[PDB]
Amino acid sequence: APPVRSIY
Amino acid sequence: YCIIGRCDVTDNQSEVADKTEDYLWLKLNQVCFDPQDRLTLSQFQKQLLEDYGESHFTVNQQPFLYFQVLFLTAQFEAAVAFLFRMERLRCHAVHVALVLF
Repeated sequence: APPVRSIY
Repeated sequence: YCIIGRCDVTDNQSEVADKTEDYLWLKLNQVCFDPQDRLTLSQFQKQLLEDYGESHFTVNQQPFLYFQVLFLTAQFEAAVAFLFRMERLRCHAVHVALVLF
């Protein structure tokens, strides 16, 4: 369950 | 502990690794080379795009996120073709292909 929120 | 011991590969430690780069980094510190609780680059690289393809990593309509996932896992051809389809990033995908060429 890896996140899809890019480091911003 | 399991970054030092490369254990509990299934547990994504989502409490601390909430970003995508934190996941990649969490796993590349867990990959192994030559049977239980063990992950290798081939499994990880295939496991990522086969099960969680573009669809999973492009729902936020952010293309580079997926590209970084493929490129930082040595899957250069996938990342090149993928990024070559974005009509706004054709230029960039051709050249990253030339460099690899």
